[PDB]
Amino acid sequence: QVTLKESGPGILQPSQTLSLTCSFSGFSLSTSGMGLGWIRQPSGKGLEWLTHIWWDDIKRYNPDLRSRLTISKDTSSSQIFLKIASVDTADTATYYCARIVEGSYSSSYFDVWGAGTTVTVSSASTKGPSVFPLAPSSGTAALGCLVKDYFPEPVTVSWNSGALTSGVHTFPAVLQSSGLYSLSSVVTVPSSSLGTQTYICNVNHKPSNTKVDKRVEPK
Amino acid sequence: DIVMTQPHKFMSTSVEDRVTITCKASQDVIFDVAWYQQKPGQSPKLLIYSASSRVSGVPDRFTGSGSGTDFTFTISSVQAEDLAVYYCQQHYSTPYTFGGGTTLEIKRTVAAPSVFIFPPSDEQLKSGTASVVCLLNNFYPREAKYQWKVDNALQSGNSQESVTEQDSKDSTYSLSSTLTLSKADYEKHKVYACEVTHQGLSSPVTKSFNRG
Repeated sequence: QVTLKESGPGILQPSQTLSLTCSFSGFSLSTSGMGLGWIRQPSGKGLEWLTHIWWDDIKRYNPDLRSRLTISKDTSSSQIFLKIASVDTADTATYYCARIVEGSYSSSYFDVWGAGTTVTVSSASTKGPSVFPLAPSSGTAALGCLVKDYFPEPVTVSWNSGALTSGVHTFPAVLQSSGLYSLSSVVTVPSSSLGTQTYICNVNHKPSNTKVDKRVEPK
Repeated sequence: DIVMTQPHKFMSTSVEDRVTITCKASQDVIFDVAWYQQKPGQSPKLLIYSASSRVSGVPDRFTGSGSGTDFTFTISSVQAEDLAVYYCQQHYSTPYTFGGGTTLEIKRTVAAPSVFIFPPSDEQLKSGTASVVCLLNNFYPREAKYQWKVDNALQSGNSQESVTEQDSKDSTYSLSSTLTLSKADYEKHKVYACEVTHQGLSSPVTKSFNRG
């Protein structure tokens, strides 16, 4: 019945200080053999331990980042906190709060993990996407939408307002050197549909409160 | 400082099969190694610690073994929900370090990529940029090779790609590449081509267009 819930600021600019909070129930950070700490994961990458704090206030830190990390507990409200100073784009990641425990042989394994909070570090401004058609050429046809130059993640893409789902691939976004994301969403359809069926990609970019509905037709 | 190495980013299995994932430590870590499972969209989940001790409630088909620098993780009969990323971790000494992960994928009949090329739209060209898109659709296995050729000249450094997760219904992958040129550079050339090779392809497949 252990629960950990991370909260953070979502988006930051380079050189700002990231402050994260983890609220926990279902155990006391005061009982022995118990700790609480932070582990991050950049999108599509692996895991990096950052720091944890034990029930007796012993603090451990990743040495490559000790000069920027600070961890602290407040038992009085069942919470721990992480500061990461002067962030840069490399600190973009999902940040998980995780309970570390001590066993009789060994210890430093994490037996409960929170759902994570996502942090993007960027000097980019919030910006809805431009949506360009990927027009079916002239069996099976493919068409799609290039969803370009937006910030931040995520966008969602549906087709014909949710009616078209089979054959849809909405690809992971890539980060362009401009600092803006770009992604494509494609769908394969019967060629015999191209003159009669209407195809519209519905792009939702909640960070900018933007919806784009773009009809894709042969050229 | 201690490097955990999982030699395979991907491993292929079939349901009910037996699969073993390995993990090599750069230094002796006694037998202080954990194993985490991470399903897409969710957070990691501890399955095994101290090399061989299972977590309460974790299904008995999961097993771990090893000592020193060599550790293994075994699934007795891969169930469909076991398709996920698996990470080892040494918990012998700070700093605690994770392996690069191993993605467990499902084997299926070879399917060649369906290739499509998309010229840039007029709407985008009016704004100053040209994005050319190559799609490689519904293929298996995951390893596929593509090349951008502009006027039969190899393009390098001006395209980004991404790949979907293995499809949950037909177990295929798809790949999307965007080549991005200035409207100026786009106009300097005639034939835009994407050329694909793959285990399912007897001979390379090329899709191309002529600008305008």
